[PDB]
Amino acid sequence: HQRPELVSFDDINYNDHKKVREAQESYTREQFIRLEALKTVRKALEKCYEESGPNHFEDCKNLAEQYLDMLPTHRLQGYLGYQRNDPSK
Amino acid sequence: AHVLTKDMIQERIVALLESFDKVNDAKNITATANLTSDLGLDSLDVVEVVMAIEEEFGLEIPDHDADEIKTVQQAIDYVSAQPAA
Amino acid sequence: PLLSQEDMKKHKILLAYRDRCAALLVPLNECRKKNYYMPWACGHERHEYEMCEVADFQRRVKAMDKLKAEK
Amino acid sequence: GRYPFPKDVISMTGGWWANPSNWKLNGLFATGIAVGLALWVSTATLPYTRRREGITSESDISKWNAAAGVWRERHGKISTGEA
Amino acid sequence: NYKWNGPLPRPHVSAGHRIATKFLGATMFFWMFLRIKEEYPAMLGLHNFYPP
Amino acid sequence: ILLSSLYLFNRILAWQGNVKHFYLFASNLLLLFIVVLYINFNTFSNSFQFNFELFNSLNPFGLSNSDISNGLLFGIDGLSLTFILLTVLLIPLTLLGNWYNINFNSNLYYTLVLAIGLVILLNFWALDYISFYILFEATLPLLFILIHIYGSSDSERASFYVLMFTLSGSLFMLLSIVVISIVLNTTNFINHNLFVLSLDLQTIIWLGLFIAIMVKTPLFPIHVWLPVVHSESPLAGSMILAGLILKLALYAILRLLLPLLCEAQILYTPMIYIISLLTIILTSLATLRQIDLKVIIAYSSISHMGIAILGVCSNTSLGIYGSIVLGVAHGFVSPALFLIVGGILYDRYHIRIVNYYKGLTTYMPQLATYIIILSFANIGTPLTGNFTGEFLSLQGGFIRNPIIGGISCISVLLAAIYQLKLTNKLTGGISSIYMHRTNDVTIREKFIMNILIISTLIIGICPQIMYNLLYWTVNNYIYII
Amino acid sequence: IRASFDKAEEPMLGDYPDIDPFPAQLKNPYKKYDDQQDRRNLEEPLSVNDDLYDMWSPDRFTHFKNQDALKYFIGFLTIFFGASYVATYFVPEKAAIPREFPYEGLWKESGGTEKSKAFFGQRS
Ligand SMILES: CCCCCCCCCCCCCCCCCC(=O)OC[C@H](COP(=O)(O)OCCN)OC(=O)CCCCCCCCCCCCCCCCC
Repeated sequence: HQRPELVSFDDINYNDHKKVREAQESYTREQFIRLEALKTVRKALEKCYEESGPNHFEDCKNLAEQYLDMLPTHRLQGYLGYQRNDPSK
Repeated sequence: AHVLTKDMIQERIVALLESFDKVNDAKNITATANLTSDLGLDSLDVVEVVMAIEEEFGLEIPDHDADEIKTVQQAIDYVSAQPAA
Repeated sequence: PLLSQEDMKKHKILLAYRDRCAALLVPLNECRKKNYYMPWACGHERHEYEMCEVADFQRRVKAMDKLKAEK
Repeated sequence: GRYPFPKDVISMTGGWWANPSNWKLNGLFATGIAVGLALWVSTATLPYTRRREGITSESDISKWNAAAGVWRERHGKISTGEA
Repeated sequence: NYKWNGPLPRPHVSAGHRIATKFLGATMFFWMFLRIKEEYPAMLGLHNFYPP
Repeated sequence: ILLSSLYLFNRILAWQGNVKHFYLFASNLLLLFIVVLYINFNTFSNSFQFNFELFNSLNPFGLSNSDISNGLLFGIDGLSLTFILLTVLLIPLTLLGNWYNINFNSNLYYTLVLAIGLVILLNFWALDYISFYILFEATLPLLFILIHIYGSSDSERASFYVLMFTLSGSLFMLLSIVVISIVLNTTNFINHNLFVLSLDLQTIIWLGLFIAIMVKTPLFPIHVWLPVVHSESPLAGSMILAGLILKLALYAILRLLLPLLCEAQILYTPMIYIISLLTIILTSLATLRQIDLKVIIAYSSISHMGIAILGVCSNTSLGIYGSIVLGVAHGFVSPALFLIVGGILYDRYHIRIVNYYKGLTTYMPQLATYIIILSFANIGTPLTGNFTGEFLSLQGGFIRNPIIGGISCISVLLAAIYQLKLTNKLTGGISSIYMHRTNDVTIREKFIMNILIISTLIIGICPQIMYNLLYWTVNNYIYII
Repeated sequence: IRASFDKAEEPMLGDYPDIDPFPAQLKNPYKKYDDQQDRRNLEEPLSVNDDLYDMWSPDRFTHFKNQDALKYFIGFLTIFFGASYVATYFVPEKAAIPREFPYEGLWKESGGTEKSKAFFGQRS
């Protein structure tokens, strides 16, 4: 199981293409990990609902709220926005 | 299923005409009798008769073919010409 | 007697059935589970729940009567 | 009743009043294949069958809701309508 | 189809069809009688739930 | 090898006299070779893999092992591998679909068809703007000759359309590529997202690229050449033009436009959505009043391309995946429909007017079943790749702009209308009086149709099976801060 | 010739027969035709808009004129909806109070929170 080292756009020189490729892949892989976390929360929520029935409103409130909170922020976003823009300036 | 024969058609038409009250005579109805001449049926009466024929054999006569039948044999050959009747 | 919140949750009553009378609803549904919801069974439990609902509906009609009388 | 039809017209459905002379033998083959297929499907899909309720324990459900509350407190998360 | 423009014969209907009609109609009428007897009060509208 | 294989070609030609068996064998080997490449393709890497350079100054006739790159670059990532697989699946079928109906000067015909296929396949390998543009244009003279010599009655006008319209759009693309060349002094696709031009210059370069896209896709209102060219083309021409060549435009959007002109693309997206919605609605409605079978089938492709455009410009992963899946599924199903109308019916009756056709089910039940299946596949019945592509494209479009994508959802109905209106008349009613009974579909025709239907069904049941080549791609091009 | 859209094409023909169109559905089906189902004879001229008048075109209804049918359809909807709306006014009042629920309307059981009890919470 592979665990490539994480690289940031902010550190590298855009003329070493190996570092730029690694930074792009790092960004994409981190987004996919975030998607995995969202899927974990959603699966737990489905299990809670199916075992709670009429009292899911009480027993799954935290999971429902957290899934709805993470839905807008835990999707794929690409790397081009961050590599082509410098947030400091 | 059910299949009609030329003689069945003829017998039905003959009974039909026998039932009509405007006719001259019942005994004088032939296969080649003319309704206009022999039976003395009026202009509108032969229309009533064609309508009776179509109400009896369950078919639909157009205007152009209705007015063409003048004899009983003509009626029988027309009714035997039609597959669903 | 009004059921405990823990009891209401434990017997997994539907929300719209969680009233002052759900205490009778619990045995009725247990019998309707034992028998296969057949119409000839559960007569006593069914009737007891119906009578509790009679009382609740009567109290509400008297409430509406009082409200009408104010106007 | 019936009527003539072109004999060269070959359809997978058999065409007109298709009643092959050897249909009972062919039906025995077809029913054997049907039984084999149904039993294979019923057995192979058995491991993917489960009941809906009583598959996760109250411990897991309660602790997962607790952890989600922990997550929502680390972030600043009020509840719906809570304003 | 012997007779034309004449009175028709009594239709011939299978014994089994006559028996089945008897059973169906009898069961329907009997079931309706049973239900009317058993649910007369509630089904007609009686014992008003409002306080007197 | 090349010397020996040329000798083999020469001797086969001397003895058989027909080159087509050799071409079928070469294309089948090409498909097997691409499958072997896929076996050795690394999926856990967003870098181009099977790279090579041609016409370098140090080795003009060989491969470049030099420290200076001045030739033409080639290589593949997952996105290009997808379309390459589609291309090598389609080429042998376009050879086989004309196996018996080309009789005079057939060696030239098959040479043109195979050359066009090989040029498109190389186009998907191109790794820089100039190599891409060269292979993009090189198909035009081959298509001109093929349509002019082997097309139907109106094929002169058609050859001139297929040359002139595509040249017209390509020259504005050429302006854009020249501007990129002189402003950046680089032209390759490996690092072109590292160059950030000023927003104004971006806005200008985008226009040339998008005019070329508008003619090649095609989009409203510069679409009117495609029905003519499809209608008058011989069958292999139509199959290549609908299954492969139109996909080059979608590929061009992903490869040439989005990585380089990101900010300008954001600015221009509402205009794209206007154009695509016009394409979908107006061309779908215009199809309802067509009387030529091949024209109707051709008009269908334009609306599906509009849906794909809406997906690919949605700035969402789902939209881009849907656009690619839709492209592939259309590449399966549209060549099958062209095979039915311009290969099976046209070879039996030599006419394309809709009034002549009615009630084919009586003598040709198998062809009617194929027609029904391909029609419901073409209008996006689920479990077909067409449904997956359209559904994901509409999801992305709706997210990008809820009103515009929501209105775009009417395409389901509109496509159903024109397609089922055609098939209703083709299969139902009493056998036509104007035509005599012919053979039902042959073994070769059934083989081609079966290949295409199985492909669309396999990606319709499990679209996820493409993801191992595309999961980098669905993130490589979206622009979110 | 008859309809506006067939008339609009009149400048668009030069040396094509200006055919007066008749809906194939309305041709009498007891005449004999080379294609009985389509009610067409061989070499019969086609109107420029023939696709809107052949047998496969949408069905045409003769009993009422289109305008009068529009009147009837709108009128039916108008009278039904207006009558229902008006009837809403002359309505009896109910006799029992809508029911209520412990715990301030079971606001906790329907999710709900102390800080947000108006969003979720019954009539109590
Ligand atoms: C007239 C139109 C304009 C013409 C301009 C362009 C003309 C190009 C002429 C076609 C020649 C290109 C195809 C042959 C080049 C590939 C040869 C090769 O060996 O590729 C090198 C690449 C890496 O190889 P290497 O670094 O040596 O390591 C090998 C380790 N075992 O090895 C690989 O990774 C394999 C690469 C496979 C590439 C697939 C090519 C598919 C098409 C091949 C024939 C196309 C013919 C087109 C003819 C019409 C003209 C366009």
